[PDB]
Amino acid sequence: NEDYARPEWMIITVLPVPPPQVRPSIAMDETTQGQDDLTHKLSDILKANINVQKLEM
Amino acid sequence: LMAQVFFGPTYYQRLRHMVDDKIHARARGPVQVLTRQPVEGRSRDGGLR
RNA sequence: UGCCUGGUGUCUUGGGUGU
Repeated sequence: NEDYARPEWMIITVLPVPPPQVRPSIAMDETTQGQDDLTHKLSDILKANINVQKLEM
Repeated sequence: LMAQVFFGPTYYQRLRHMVDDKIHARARGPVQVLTRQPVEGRSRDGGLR
């Protein structure tokens, strides 16, 4: 569909970052809280993006 | 009684399942952080599915 | 006049209960 599903949109060029409501953090104990799995995966993705940008230039 | 009754001693044993350890009710209470639905468990004042 | 408190992990696993 030209308006809604264009074929080139199947390739990701910009990634949407969900709000913390989607990936809430949990307090494992009284002091240390735990980052969610999605948060760690997004951190890894962003590190890889930074690495690619640094290497390219 | 018009009917005679079978009558005698028998060995009975009390099992761990008592009603006061199973009765549970909930009007409102804690909810999960991710889904904002009632938590699971009688010990946590949870809801029924 | 000294004045009262609501806020509860998560993920696995195991053993059970009623059909």
